[PDB]
Amino acid sequence: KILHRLLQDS
Amino acid sequence: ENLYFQGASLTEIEHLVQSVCKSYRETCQLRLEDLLRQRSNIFSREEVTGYQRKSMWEMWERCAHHLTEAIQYVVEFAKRLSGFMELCQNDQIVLLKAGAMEVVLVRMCRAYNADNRTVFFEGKYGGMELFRALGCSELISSIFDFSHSLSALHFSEDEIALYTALVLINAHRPGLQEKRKVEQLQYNLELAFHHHLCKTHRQSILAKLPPKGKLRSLCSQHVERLQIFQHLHPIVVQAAFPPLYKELFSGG
Ligand SMILES: CCS(=O)(=O)c1ccc(CC(=O)Nc2cc(-c3cccnc3OCc3ccccc3)cs2)cc1
Ligand code: NA
Repeated sequence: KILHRLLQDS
Repeated sequence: ENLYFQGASLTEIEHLVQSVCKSYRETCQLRLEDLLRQRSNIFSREEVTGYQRKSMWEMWERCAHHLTEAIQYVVEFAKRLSGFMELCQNDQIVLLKAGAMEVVLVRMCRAYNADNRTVFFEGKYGGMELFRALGCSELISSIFDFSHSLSALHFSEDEIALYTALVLINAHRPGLQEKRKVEQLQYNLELAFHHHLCKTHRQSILAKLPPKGKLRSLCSQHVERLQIFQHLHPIVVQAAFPPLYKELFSGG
């Protein structure tokens, strides 16, 4: 959940 | 997709050195000079006793939160590292799940004072006695010794940048789908670190670097101690541990 979100947040 | 997924020339390896070092300066969390200057700011006997009197669960929550704060900067380092975003989402998650903690432990040596065996924690420098309430003394002393052996190498910021980049891009991590793409990124980052050491007459540190199994032993120790804490206080982990920390070290 969190890791996917961090990687997607540009 | 990315130049470093193929064989790179000398000039491109030179660009990679500069790229890795730029990414690190932008995501190193605290500046080295700030950590060095704050070395005189050490917790008093009263303060150490205050941390030792904290409940186990209280100390576990604070340490997990601070560790999550550092990990977030490592995720930002990976995002800015050449080729990492060109990898698939599975492989990025695999690399960060296995390497984020390892990068934090390498980075931690900057905040470690070899002269008096102290680490920077919540504004001041404290010895390993500060972490006694956690009830994981072996692991705390293992992190202090690891910080000590890295501190003895007198790493430059550029050296930490290139070494940590290599810690993160490991083609041997279980679960990588595009193993060959990672293998090539690792080979170029390897060339970049070794090129910088060659250029700065620092190749003597290669034999002095810790074995890969040492960083793995520290990560395995951390996961094992967390599981012990989890059995004792499961609702503490469930309700007050950071979600990123739980996703990386307990399984979501
Ligand atoms: C890394 C980038 S930096 O800019 O060099 C930098 C930025 C910020 C700080 C301040 C900070 O967060 N201090 C911390 C020290 C420790 C720690 C140290 C030694 C042994 N055990 C530890 O706790 C382990 C533990 C135990 C249980 C759970 C989690 C974790 C954890 S957190 C330092 C350096
Ligand atoms: Na140090």
